[PDB]
Amino acid sequence: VVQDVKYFQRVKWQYMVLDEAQALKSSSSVRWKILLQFQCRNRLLLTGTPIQNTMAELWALLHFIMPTLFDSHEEFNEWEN
Amino acid sequence: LTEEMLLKREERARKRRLQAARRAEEHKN
Amino acid sequence: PGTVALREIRRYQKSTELLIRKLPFQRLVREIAQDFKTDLRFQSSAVMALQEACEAYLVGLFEDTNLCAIHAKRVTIMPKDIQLARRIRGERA
Amino acid sequence: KKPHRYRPGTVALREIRRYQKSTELLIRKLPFQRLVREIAQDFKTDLRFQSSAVMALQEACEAYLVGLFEDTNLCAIHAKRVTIMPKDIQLARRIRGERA
Amino acid sequence: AGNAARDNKKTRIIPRHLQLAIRNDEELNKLLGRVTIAQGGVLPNIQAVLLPK
Amino acid sequence: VLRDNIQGITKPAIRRLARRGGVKRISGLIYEETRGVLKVFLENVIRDAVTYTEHAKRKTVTAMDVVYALKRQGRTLYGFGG
Amino acid sequence: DNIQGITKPAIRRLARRGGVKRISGLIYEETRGVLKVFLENVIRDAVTYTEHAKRKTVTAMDVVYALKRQGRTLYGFGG
DNA sequence: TGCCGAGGCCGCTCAATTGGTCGTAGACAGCTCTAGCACCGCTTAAACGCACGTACGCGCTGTCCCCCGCGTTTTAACCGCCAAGGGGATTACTCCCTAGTCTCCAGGCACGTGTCAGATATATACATCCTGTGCATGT
DNA sequence: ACATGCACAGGATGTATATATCTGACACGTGCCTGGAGACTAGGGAGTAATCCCCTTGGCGGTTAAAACGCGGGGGACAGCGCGTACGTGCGTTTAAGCGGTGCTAGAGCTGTCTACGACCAATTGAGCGGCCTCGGCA
Repeated sequence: VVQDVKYFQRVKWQYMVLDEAQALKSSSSVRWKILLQFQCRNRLLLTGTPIQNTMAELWALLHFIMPTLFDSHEEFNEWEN
Repeated sequence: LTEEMLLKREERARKRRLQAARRAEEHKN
Repeated sequence: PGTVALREIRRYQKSTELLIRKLPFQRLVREIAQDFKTDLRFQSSAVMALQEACEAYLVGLFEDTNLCAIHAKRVTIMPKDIQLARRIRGERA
Repeated sequence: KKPHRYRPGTVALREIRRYQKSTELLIRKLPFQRLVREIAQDFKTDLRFQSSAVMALQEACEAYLVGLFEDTNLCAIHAKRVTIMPKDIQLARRIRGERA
Repeated sequence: AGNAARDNKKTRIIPRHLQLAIRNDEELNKLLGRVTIAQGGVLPNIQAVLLPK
Repeated sequence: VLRDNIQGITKPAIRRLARRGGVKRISGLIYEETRGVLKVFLENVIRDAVTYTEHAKRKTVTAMDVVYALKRQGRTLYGFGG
Repeated sequence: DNIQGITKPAIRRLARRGGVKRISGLIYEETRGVLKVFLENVIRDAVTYTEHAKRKTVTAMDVVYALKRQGRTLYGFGG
């Protein structure tokens, strides 16, 4: 996917299904930086145990699923509380 | 005069898809 | 860009084959010759001896042109360079 | 006369129009007439020269240098210089098959 | 040429091995400046300006 | 038929000859002048080979008539014989 | 000393017959090297001819033959 | 004066190029000529190559005198070296073709034998020609 | 007033006639291999569109050669010695020439492989994650 980006952009895919999606947890990655930006109508994450790390890695999976309301890490630190 | 150009068009139109599909059927196993 | 061009240079300098297509060059020989005389015949090997000499002449021209271009530091080549190579090797003026 | 001191790098052209016109040999005879002997004697000692042989050498060698310089002029102009510089001679002497 | 063949992992001489010998040796090269070895190709050479970095 | 069959010199062949000559990038100005320079070389080799063939009264050019052209042009060739 | 007999202004004169406008200061001695190796390559062949001819004055014919062989020929010395 | 952020280290992950093994077929050595025509023989075939000798004349070694080689300071044009622009050559794709293998036709020409005529080398006498030479002459 | 140009003498040079024959132009048989075109095949290439990156461009700036110029050494120009070069000359050694003898090296054959020519698989070296750790840092 990181090597063939423009060739996978060459089709209007309905679903980018994404297996074992804990692979996206690093927002620093070229993987996640590309994977936010593919044009498709819908997406799936199929995690064998999601998240389970520091807040930025929750944010990284969340923002891939939905871009809405995830505007900053500090608002996400507000959002038992 | 066009028939000798048309018979070349139809044979390459099948040969195009034929080789690609033949390679697909050899590949996927 | 420009990395695979170095791999092309390595590949064609490792190989030894004809770089021009035989049939187009075979026509070119006959098509030139037909106003030095009418209706020339050519032995099968003669077109190959012509093509070998022509490709060797062209490889030598590009070799000498490479030295012209890299003397002018430009890695890209133009007629601006070939017109030194012919003029200094001696085929013109 | 009238241009006098006009634009340094142009009494150069006043020199071209002297040496291109004239029949002279531009190396002094006596220094060259010794040097040809020094070049010869390493291979066979005690050689003489015909008084015409040294002139035949000089005239062929000055023509070879003049032709090399004019080819070197094209090497400078190709690199967008009017000054000849050592690398110009290296190009000419390689392409004419004298150094490779 | 036989050294060129050995170094090329061969023992039948072909025009390539002769060209490699003739263009590696400066003495043969300067003896053989006005001649083409048919189907021997050319000696492989990259200019220092074209090599990496 | 007869034509300007110098346009039988396909552009990849010129690129390959240049790449065998180790030049890395080849401007659009090169190709058609290089066709001219190649044609000018063939013209002399063919002129000369045709004249070696005229002494023999032949229509049939051999590898020898071109090798003899290449001898008089000082661009000799080994492998075809002569 | 003998090679410096190719005088510094002679380099300028020869290059000015050769049409060149200006000379870089490094040209001179390496150009004496080019003239030296050219002279040497013709003179050694001329001596090679003269030795076969038994003589030991280098003749205009000995150098004409060297220049003719090396394709740098001249006319006017009785070719 | 409590708490974290950005970045470096050490290590896996997976994808590019490369060196080595297996087999089938192009063109090798190895015969095996047959076959004839090259390479070697003895002498006699002549002259051209070869050695002394020395007349003869050009090349070194000192002329003697005006010009060129050598060196500096100066100067305005040039080349060393640079940043930044936008033209254009490389880039991958899907498009098409004609290059190449081959199977066969079928024709024009290159080649070799047999012939003979008319050409040139050799050899001599024929007969007129070009050169070294003294010193005249024209720009 | 010098390099080039004038006619005579000398001696051989080009020449004309001659004997003897083999070189080479020709018709014909020869019969190859080239010219030709089509069927078949799919690897290569044509043309377009993307966009990276390169050569050109205008420029700052230094420092270089040209430019102007003089000092003193050495290049350029004749007499004087003597050593090499061009022949003169007869000697004698060198290869050429007759055409057989017969050896091996030749075209072209056929032989069986069998190196090395394709084509496929299993190596070693490349940039991007992942968690740790510390240094640098703010409040």
